[PDB]
Amino acid sequence: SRRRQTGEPPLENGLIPYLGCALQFGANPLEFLRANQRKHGHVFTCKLMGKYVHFITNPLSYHKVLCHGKYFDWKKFHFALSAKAFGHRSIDPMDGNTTENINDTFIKTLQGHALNSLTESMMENLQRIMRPPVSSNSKTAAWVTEGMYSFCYRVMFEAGYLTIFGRDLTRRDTQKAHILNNLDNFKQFDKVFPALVAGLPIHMFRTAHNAREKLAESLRHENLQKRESISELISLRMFLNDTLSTFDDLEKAKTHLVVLWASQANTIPATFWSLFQMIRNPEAMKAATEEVKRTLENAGQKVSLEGNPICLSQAELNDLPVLDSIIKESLRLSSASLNIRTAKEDFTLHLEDGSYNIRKDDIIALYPQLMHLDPEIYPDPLTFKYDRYLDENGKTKTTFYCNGLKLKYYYMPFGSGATICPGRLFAIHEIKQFLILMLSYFELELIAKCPPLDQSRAGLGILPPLNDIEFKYKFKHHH
Amino acid sequence: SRRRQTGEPPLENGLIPYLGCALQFGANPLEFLRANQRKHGHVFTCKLMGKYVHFITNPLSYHKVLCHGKYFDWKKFHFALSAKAFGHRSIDPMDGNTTENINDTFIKTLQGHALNSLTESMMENLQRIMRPPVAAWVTEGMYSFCYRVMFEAGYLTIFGRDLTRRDTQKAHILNNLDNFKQFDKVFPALVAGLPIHMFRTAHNAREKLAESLRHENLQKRESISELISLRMFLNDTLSTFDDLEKAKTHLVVLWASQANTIPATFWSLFQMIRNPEAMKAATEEVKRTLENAGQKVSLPICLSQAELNDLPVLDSIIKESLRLSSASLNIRTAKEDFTLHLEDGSYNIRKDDIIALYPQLMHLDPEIYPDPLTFKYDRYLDENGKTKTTFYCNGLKLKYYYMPFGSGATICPGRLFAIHEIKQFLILMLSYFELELIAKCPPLDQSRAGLGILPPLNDIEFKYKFK
Ligand code: HEM
Ligand code: HEM
Ligand SMILES: CC(C)CCC[C@@H](C)[C@H]1CC[C@H]2[C@@H]3C(=O)C=C4C[C@@H](O)CC[C@]4(C)[C@H]3CC[C@]12C
Ligand SMILES: CC(C)CCC[C@@H](C)[C@H]1CC[C@H]2[C@@H]3C(=O)C=C4C[C@@H](O)CC[C@]4(C)[C@H]3CC[C@]12C
Repeated sequence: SRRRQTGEPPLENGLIPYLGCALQFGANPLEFLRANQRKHGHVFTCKLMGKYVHFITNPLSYHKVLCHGKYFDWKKFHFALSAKAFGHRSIDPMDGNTTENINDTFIKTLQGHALNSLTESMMENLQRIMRPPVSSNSKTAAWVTEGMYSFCYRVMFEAGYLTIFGRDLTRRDTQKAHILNNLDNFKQFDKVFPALVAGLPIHMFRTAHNAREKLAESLRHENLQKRESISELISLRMFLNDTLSTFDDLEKAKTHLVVLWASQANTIPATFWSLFQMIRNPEAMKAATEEVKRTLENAGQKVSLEGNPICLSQAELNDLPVLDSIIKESLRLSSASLNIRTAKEDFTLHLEDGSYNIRKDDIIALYPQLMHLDPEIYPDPLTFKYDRYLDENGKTKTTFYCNGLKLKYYYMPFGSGATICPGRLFAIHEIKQFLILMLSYFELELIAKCPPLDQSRAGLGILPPLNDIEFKYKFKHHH
Repeated sequence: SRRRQTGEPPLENGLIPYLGCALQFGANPLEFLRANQRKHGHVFTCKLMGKYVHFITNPLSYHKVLCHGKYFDWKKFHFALSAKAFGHRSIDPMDGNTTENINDTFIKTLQGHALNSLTESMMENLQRIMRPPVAAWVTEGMYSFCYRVMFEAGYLTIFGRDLTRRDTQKAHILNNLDNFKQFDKVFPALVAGLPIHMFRTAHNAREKLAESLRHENLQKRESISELISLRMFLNDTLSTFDDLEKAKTHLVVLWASQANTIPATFWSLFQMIRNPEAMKAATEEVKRTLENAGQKVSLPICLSQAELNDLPVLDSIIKESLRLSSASLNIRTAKEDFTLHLEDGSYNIRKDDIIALYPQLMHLDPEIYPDPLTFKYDRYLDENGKTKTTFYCNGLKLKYYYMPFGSGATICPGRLFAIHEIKQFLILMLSYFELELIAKCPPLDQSRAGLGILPPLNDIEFKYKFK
């Protein structure tokens, strides 16, 4: 059994399978980490996910781990997690199944030119999905009540699925069927994801296991080749699977399920929280409505449920500081990411207050929700302030302080440094696009107090609400 | 990682913290083990509770692990579990903090003469609690009712009574009860190796319980069980435990005496009232025994040891209740690498591996117990109305067919006392109250899979009125 040696952080006893475990027995991961801070100070070690994880919780020390460092491996743990949760052989190029640099693939196809086409495609897809079936106005005249999470889930999943994996236009009559099946199968697989990253076998979850494998079946190359308007990301990944890997057909299908998960698992809860917080807070709703109305006015874009679609420029979509602030403030409150790297050798990590001996293969982790909810940095941290990331000029605020010192890293739901989401710009675009179309197509009302976060997914990104909340919507801008 | 070697059972990949985990993600421990049985056959290995656990699921092979064997250590895992969950240094005499043989201590003080005085004391304590204060219906949750009655009675029987301040004892009892609920709630997690400081309320509850069981506080009490009196003595003369650790050893015994008894009592009561035929048979049996014993009920019943034991209808109701609700893990640890020879196969076992039975698989086997999910109150009654002991698997008569208390060396030392206390409770319920449900049968809560008698996922309400 492991014993603390001199210079190593305080070592907590106990085995924690995963961060969101045991909520039914009264666990609370945020409060658990905060209790460890009070007990041990800003650095402490836990046995978590079968590793020894050093938590660095001083915001002033984040820069020392988020920089590139000779002793940091920022891919090892993620590679192992993917192989384990999705079921494929090692994608670590050291293990010889592939020579692809996947970071390079993502950056090339989610940023730059590729981001522009993705963004246009998402906007077309969102409009096809959110617009009512071309029929009488009486069909869409009344208020409709639905769970908001459930609504966001189906719109964003379908739009995101078709944007990333293209569309099958050979059989249009059955695509509602296939999408609903894919949607249901993804819900069932993602449900058990916290357990899978803990090392629990997917065999323990029969329906989830079946769902994962049916999803993989739909993403076999033979099936993707039937589709049109496929993202450059998946086109390239198909090509690099074929030319740079020795993966079998199923494993190639699994690599696309990985990307499906990556594109959906955070975006869906992010969209929910942004919509909810916007509707819940009258000032936010008012500010967002005016910003979007003005942008569409200035861009000469008419809103209609049928006919001409909205086409915004890349600058018009990016220069939406009120929507940006609403999204950032929604993620500040809901984000529960683990930012990780693995010690390449024994070394001493030099931080703000102290220096700490780290062993080879130990994990050095940040849990930035601790910073996001820190009242020293964000006064009234549990309050949604739609303008929290707006300065006096109504532009995006970038000045935040801890102990009077200006923070470089103050907002981290996408990570930072090398450990950062390559899809972040596309994510912000798709949420903005969703919000724009919601404000433009619908009148919107709640029926609802703010649900707590579901911490069973602690470490996996944006936390969903513990329970859905009902809202009502009604189409506007009819003929 | 571990690789399955030649001759070893099929090895399931993955890591299972504890058997009742991940229910919120759709896990089902019983169906998981059954699925593995279909997939792999009667023997398979899982990484469970940080060990490599070989499940032996053939009822015809149980006898080969329930015998004393050169390679079976049947104490190591339990010792390690107690230290972890309750917080004390090793009680393994090999580790040098005690020379007590705790198994001997329990047998000496829970069986024989000691059993007779425990049983007499439990009846007095139950009657003290259940009697009317010195004509309305009361509606209550049945589990909640069984909990408070059996906890109080069992606590006072095992740990005695503080008679110096009678005026505050209901307050002290209610605090102990609340604290025990909060501690026991997280028990499944603790046996997985999760730290108790992950559960602030439960941690505080465990230590407040320990505080009340310090020797200084036990010495204030009277009519203490011989079990706790001897345990106190052996703490002092045979161990080098500190005061807190000595208190924790008594908390261990409090848990042992309560955590299975309470759910057992709920199920026996619930199944008896729910099933008219069972209620009629139990009522007639108790009536006849009390009449033949010259015992009249009123606002002290003194049954002989023979009179309490010879209650086959009540015995059958309790057995059939535990057959349905029991989720025990019967465990031993391999002392060395060896080949285990079972009915159909031989399997290589590594030193420090666990060899496990999960008897719920047998209890709910339709080959052994036809219509296994139906409560049949007379399932353990033969044609003569005596306790039935003849059960078959593939036509072969089973030695081990009813295992909620374990079997062999790995058997609950309090089992006889346990059956007495549930019988006494049922006797008093039938004798003192009119009883009505307000209720379809709750499913079992499998979060406690491995820990004994599973409670219902939800309580059910019932009414009771003093006769
Ligand atoms: C609100 C939406 C999203 C949030 C909060 C989010 C958050 C994250 C976080 C925290 C990581 C891990 C960063 C690290 O510590 O290394 C990550 C990785 C990743 N994300 Fe996102 N993400 C979002 C949307 C998307 C979208 C729409 C895509 C579309 C393809 C995407 C693709 C990825 C990929 C491919 C990785 C792994 C990169 C690698 O391992 O090289 N994400 N995301
Ligand atoms: C329905 C009631 C009860 C059930 C179902 C039950 C069940 C069990 C089971 C399955 C074991 C583990 C046996 C093994 O596999 O090694 C056990 C151990 C034990 N039980 Fe019980 N029990 C019950 C009542 C009691 C009561 C009332 C006491 C009172 C003191 C008690 C004291 C113990 C002790 C001390 C051990 C550990 C023995 C040792 O480690 O040497 N039990 N029980
Ligand atoms: C098969 C290959 C072509 C692709 C492999 C890419 C794998 C390694 C990438 C793709 C998406 C990535 C996850 C992600 O999107 C978000 C988070 C949130 C953060 O809090 C914890 C890490 C986590 C779960 C990432 C883990 C690594 C993943 C699975
Ligand atoms: C401190 C010492 C004086 C006493 C130590 C005794 C410890 C080792 C004894 C006392 C009570 C025993 C538990 C028990 O009652 C019932 C079960 C159910 C079974 O399904 C799994 C094992 C389990 C949890 C036993 C584990 C070992 C325990 C804690």
